[PDB]
Amino acid sequence: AKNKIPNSRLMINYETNVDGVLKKKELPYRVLVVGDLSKGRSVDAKKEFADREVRRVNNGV
Amino acid sequence: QPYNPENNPVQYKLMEGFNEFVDYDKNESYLWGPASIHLVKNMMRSYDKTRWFQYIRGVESGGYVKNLVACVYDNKGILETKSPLNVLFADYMELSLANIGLIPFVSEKGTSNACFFSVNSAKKVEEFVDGFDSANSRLIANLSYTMCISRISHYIKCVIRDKIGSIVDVESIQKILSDWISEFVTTVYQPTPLEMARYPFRNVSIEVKTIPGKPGWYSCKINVIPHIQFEGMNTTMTIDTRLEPELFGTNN
Repeated sequence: AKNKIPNSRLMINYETNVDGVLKKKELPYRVLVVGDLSKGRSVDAKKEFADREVRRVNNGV
Repeated sequence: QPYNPENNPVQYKLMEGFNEFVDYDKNESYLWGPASIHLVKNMMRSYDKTRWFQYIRGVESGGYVKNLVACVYDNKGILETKSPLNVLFADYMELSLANIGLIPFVSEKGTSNACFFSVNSAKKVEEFVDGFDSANSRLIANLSYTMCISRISHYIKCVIRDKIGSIVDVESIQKILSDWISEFVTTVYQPTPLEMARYPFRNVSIEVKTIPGKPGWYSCKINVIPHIQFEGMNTTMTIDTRLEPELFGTNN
């Protein structure tokens, strides 16, 4: 409440606020490969080059 | 306490059966008395024991007022006690009254007791920018000091009357008046409150000086700083984890 509690004679509060600059997780060294894989036969290959979402191979080939 | 047979029985006579005698009350209307009594009845106490009026505030120090006339009654339950005080002031009430210039007679719930936390006059407290000025008004509003400073007036216009005709000087009146009050000024603190409340004041100046024209007349000007009482405090707790870097520091 912004109205704030009425102050007593012995108001103890306990500060729990902490400032600081957040961390940054490392960057995985990405490796792009470009070659004719589908020969023009894939969902992302049949689409225009202006919109081809790059894959990731999170799982495996 | 109103009159019941099982509670506060009327002390009958040695044959006239009277102890079986009730009264008629319920909510809140059976005789009251102003807190001012116990307030003054503590100033008296704070005089026979100590000598000045520091001993009229707080629990450990002055106003405690032990053993009050509570009340109990059996409506349907089992003797539900009734707090001795008119009103059960909370904590911030004790303070939020002191600023209005009032003296709250706060009670300890169930304990059947009380205590005067604040003893302020009706004088405005002001605020001011300059710190000194702000502190002045805080001590002047405080009744307990004006009780003490008053006791110096009862010394001057009372005792110095004896040497009204004696030949005295600027340096002699500063002696008689100071040599007295000197036994009541200290800086060191004594164990326990009572053993220290013997000393109300902290330090005093007494600069008297003769005036032109009137040869046998003078004009004093004292100034007393009383031992400032506790009044409250804020507190911020926190887990620093920077105090002992030997446990959280990089180097390990």
